[PDB]
Amino acid sequence: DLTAFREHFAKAKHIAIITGAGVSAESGVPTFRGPGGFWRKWQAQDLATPEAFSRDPSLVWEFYHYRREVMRSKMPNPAHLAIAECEARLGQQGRSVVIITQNIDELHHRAGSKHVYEIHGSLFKTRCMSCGEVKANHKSPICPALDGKGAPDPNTKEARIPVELLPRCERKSCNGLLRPHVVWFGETLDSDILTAVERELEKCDLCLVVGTSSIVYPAAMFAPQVASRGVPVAEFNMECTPATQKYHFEGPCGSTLPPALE
Amino acid sequence: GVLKEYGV
Ligand SMILES: [Zn+2]
Repeated sequence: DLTAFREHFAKAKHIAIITGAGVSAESGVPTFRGPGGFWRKWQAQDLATPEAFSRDPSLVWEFYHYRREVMRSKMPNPAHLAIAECEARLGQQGRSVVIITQNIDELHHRAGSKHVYEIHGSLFKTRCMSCGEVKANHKSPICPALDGKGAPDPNTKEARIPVELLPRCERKSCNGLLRPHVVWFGETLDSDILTAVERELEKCDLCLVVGTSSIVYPAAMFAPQVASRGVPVAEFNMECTPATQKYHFEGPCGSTLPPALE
Repeated sequence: GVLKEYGV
């Protein structure tokens, strides 16, 4: 019941919105997981690990160069926006809206969301292997050596770029090798971030889950902490609810969400 | 620290 939900919405003073790949998918962004998500011969799980980078940093960067560039043509969809405008509108009323996202495509920012927590990091940040510095970066290409590389055709030739010529740290005294500031498989989340998110979910009086499910990581870490306080939770995804069955609005976020937040 | 996707 939508009207029931809006009645909550009305009251809410601290709203938290958790977002999964459903929403980045709706903007036409590859997640490279499950059927027909390949990049050349591989899937994410193969390449998004520290072992792969250690072993073959050109190839991993080729992969991430691609993902960086495909973004130039993918725009935020209506869900992205509806949220961003929501935050803005409510901000002005002294209410609060915070986004917690597992996505790394920066689409929330491009839609104009401000209080965003990127818990898997971002494609457009680099961390230095040497000095550990995190710096924004949207350069295209990120470095010359990679220009027009990362083609996804299964029979593409490896670039096999010398590690010295991949993206390096600019502090000169440093010149460390950069990696994407993304959480890979087998890595821990940043605790500073998680402590924040915790604080935010402890304060929230309404929680949305969008393009993923409360039941699965990462929603699962938290929705429990909020639900157990008795706070309403509203899913917006395309997963199915069985006949006999807090709120759940089946359908593409692009469609379901903006009416909800109006 | 939390393994991502719970290590799975
Ligand atoms: Zn450095």
